Amino acid sequence: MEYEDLELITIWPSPTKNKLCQFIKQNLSKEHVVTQLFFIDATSSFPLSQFQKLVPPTLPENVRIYENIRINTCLDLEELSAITVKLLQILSMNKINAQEPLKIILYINGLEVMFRNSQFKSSPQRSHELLRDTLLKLRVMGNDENENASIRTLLEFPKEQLLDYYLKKNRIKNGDSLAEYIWKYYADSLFE
Amino acid sequence: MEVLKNIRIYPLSNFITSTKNYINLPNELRNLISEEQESKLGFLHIIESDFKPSVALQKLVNCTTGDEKILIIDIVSIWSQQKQRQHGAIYMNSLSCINITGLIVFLELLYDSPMDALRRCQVNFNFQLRGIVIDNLSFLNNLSKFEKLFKILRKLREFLGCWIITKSFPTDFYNGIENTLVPTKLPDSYMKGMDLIIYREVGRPQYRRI
Repeated sequence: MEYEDLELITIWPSPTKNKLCQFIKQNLSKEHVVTQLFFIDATSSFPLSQFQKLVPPTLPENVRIYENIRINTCLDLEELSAITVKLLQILSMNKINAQEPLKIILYINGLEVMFRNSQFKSSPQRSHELLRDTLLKLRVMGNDENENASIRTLLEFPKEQLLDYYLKKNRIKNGDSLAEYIWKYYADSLFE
Repeated sequence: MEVLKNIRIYPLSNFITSTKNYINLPNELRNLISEEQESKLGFLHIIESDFKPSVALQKLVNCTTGDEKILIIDIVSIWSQQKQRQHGAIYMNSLSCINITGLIVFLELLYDSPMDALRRCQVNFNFQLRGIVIDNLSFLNNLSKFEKLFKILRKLREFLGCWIITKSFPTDFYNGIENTLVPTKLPDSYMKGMDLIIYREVGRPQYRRI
């Protein structure tokens, strides 16, 4: 997938480490734009060894790439909300200080974990409301017409959390999983 | 005589002239309301499970001719996507209008000073505002705020003459992730305000009235 073809929020089920590396590589090497990756994860599971094999930091054409990848470990929806605030700050400042194009890829893995933790610390109502507010915010952010700075959001989920998707092709459950809920009510598309 | 003074004789024009716009149902939604009723439709609510607008809903909105425009309050960031924008529409897609508080503030300004409000949507005012669409009400929030929302939309219709179409998700949405929140969950005040409530259920898509 190329940045200019990304939807506001895209679900990516169970990407291989090599395909994720390839995605990062081809998108952050694009010329005449400044592309950044914010990798937000509940586990610190960025595939660093594989990334260094496929994108060696000793090759000059890759230095730029390592400069523009940002790592965060995010344990709950409150922290994700705060990260979203920081990203909005960056974007807003970039647009203001512009009145070169900045392209941000927000990649979130483990969102179902962050949700579960949040709804142990507070009500299901509170966590649904925080999830809602964050995702709707990210969509409006990604939808901004401003050319100088943009954001696109990718959500990684294990494929077992998206059976409703695979069933549509073509079990009893106790409600939707977070991934299915987002697939139905918040994401623009799902990419194999 | 009192009888003479109170005799009222109306020109036929009165019965076919109106300061208000009415919703034109696409054939997907005909055979639900009678003729007269479908000629008097001002508030329509649709309940449907799809995140993106169904075909019926899309056809309800591109009812645009010449200078007419529809204001779409795009809480969901779908209608106003670059690749989805239409000439017959004006869009409100803003961080100040994705919660019911900001929504109500925006509509209140639209009523008070339509120019000031429409400037927020990047709009040239050589257009009649034909309708307002709000998608999706399920993301809002309770009853007092929805009563307020309905009242402001009703005032907007009274003043500007626009029709109103809103959408919500079915009950499934309100069940929440893994049912932890446990045929739509909107206040009966709001719903009682509607002229027509459509429900789209789906192998195939049927549209029933409620």
